[PDB]
Amino acid sequence: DQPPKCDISGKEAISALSRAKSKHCRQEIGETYCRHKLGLLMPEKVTRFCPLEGKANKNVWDEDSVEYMPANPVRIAFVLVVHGRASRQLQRMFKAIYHKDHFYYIHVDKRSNYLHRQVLQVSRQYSNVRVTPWRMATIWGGASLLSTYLQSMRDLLEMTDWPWDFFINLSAADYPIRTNDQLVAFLSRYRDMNFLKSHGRDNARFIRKQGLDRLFLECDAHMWRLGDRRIPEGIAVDGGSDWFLLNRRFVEYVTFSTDDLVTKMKQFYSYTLLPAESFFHTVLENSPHCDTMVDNNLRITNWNRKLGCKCQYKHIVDWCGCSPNDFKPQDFHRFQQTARPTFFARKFEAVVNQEIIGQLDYYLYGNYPAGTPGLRSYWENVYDEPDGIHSLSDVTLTLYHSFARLGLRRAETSLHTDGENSCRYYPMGHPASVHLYFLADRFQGFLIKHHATNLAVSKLETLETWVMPKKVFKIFGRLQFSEVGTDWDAKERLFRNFGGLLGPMDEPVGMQKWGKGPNVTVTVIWVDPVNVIAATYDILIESTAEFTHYKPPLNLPLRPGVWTVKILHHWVPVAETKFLVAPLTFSNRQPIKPEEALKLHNGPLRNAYMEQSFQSLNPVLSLPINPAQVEQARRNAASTGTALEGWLDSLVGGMWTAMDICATGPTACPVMQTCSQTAWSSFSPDPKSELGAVKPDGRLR
Amino acid sequence: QEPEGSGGGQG
Ligand code: NA
Repeated sequence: DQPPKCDISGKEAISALSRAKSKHCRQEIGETYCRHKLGLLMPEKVTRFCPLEGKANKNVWDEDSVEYMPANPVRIAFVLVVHGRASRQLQRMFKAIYHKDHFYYIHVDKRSNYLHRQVLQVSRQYSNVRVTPWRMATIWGGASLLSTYLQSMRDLLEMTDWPWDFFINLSAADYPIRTNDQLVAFLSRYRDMNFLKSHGRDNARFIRKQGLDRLFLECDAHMWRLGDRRIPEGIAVDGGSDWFLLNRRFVEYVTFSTDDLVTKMKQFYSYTLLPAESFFHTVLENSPHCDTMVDNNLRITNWNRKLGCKCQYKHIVDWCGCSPNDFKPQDFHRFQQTARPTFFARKFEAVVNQEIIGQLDYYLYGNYPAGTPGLRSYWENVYDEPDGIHSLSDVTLTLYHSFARLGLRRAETSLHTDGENSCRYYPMGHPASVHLYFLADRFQGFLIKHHATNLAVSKLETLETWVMPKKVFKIFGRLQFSEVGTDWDAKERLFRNFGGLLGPMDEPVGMQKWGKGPNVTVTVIWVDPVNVIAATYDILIESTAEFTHYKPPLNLPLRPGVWTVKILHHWVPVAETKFLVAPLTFSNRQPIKPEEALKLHNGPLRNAYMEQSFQSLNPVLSLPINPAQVEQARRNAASTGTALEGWLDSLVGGMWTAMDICATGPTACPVMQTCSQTAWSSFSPDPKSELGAVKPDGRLR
Repeated sequence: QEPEGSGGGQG
């Protein structure tokens, strides 16, 4: 731990050094700060090459302009920067934008290995699709996103066999809102233009809100704020959206120019938050190409800052940021506007709302044939064996194992015979994959693929089980719904832990959904599995409130079992819901040992969930504490192995239902259907996301 | 319709 090369006195740098984890990161923080301290890191003045007195703002509107047929159509290089699990939606969007004359270059976040493997299958099928061999961890707001674009531009310019004319960036949450023919016709008419959208406000305020006057450093997948810095003199600084369309001539300039402007701006934006929202605007407006700028990025972005500005990236960057919302069906009319030209839109998420995606795709390229299956369903992989059980948690590993056993028990009881039961199985190994299953924008549960020995013939078989959670919400007031979960998304107003999977060390959150009406106050009560009252509080429901949520401070660990949450109005019952805190069978992915199970499953470290007690409420609410059940709960806390599995599966079976189970290959169970012939399996046909042979018109859709 | 820019200030 060597000291720094200079005295470090800035409050922001000392905070970053105290929070940094790796030695390599603390060292790089120190070097950056000390270089900036001596005035050797950032440029102070920059040459402006644009001959214009200010901005250009070229104009582009008649809807009939897009109907002509060009003799020399542009060929487009699409750069897809993607992450997450939504491979089937990316495949659907890729289908909509594909043409054999364009090119597709796909960067997958280093941390998204499952999605990368799925993208490799696409690049292997088509000669005009390639994947970036390098892969960065493009955190939100990171400096690395500009490095990604710049490197991808250099790569594309050196690909001599790909003669492209325009550069377009897209995420897995974008979708087209006009046909490929209309896009090509428009860009063929304006092929010497560049399309970037500016903020549209006071420029001095834009600089401060973006933190452009602050020095940032990306290290350990975090953006550290290290102090202040001056805006360079002599140039106009601008910015806005980091979704754009740039012609090849300007990309060449950015990549290969060695003039004062491009050199110093690449250094400046190496230490900048949200760099792609400002670097390309600032270079273009001050370069010799300034007179090619159109103040329109041809996108509709669904900004709703009342919901999207919650400083939800504070754990990733030393700043507050905002994000666009997902479109919903009521927004479809916004795609048909003709005020200005627009060809893409964001954001779309199939786990949030797929109906609007369907409306848009059929409006552009027509309905699928009658009888096409899976059009209203959605499947999303959330665990894939190649990534290993250590990428799961002890909670999800424990519960995925229990769901699989629940399916094997369904197989056994579904056969009615008086002889040997050829549907008895013994589980083998760990789950092979897990999918989320949605139907008509309603969550249906989990699909678990797993291996098991058919005991009658003594042969291994591969199966998929569908488990669905039991309904537990039970009601002229305003209350519409109530739910307990974790990872609450304040922008989309939903829990991202879709199944509500919880273990004893989780900190649950209670949510309520309200309809319109006069302001009211209600009482919330949390009850643990042996009727111990853990917390109570009132909350004001204002006449405009739509969602309320709160995370009570409950001492850990939580007693395992079925908890209850009650809502009252001046002692009058209103509604209640239930949730499961499951006991764990794994510890660091290993079978849990007695000493570990007893410390984790016997209730909080202290004898109480909060300092304040509520024992006086058990009689008023008719929640007597049974001495017998308390003793048994302590007995359960000490169990392991077989006894613990029976306790867990008893609890899961009371909150989840095994809806069906299928075999992926040959099977000896006579009542088992083949997965490819079901309507729900991840093996069943899903033509809207399937990619086949190129058609005579050069399309896949 | 709305302005662009994802930065929301220091906090
Ligand atoms: Na390829």
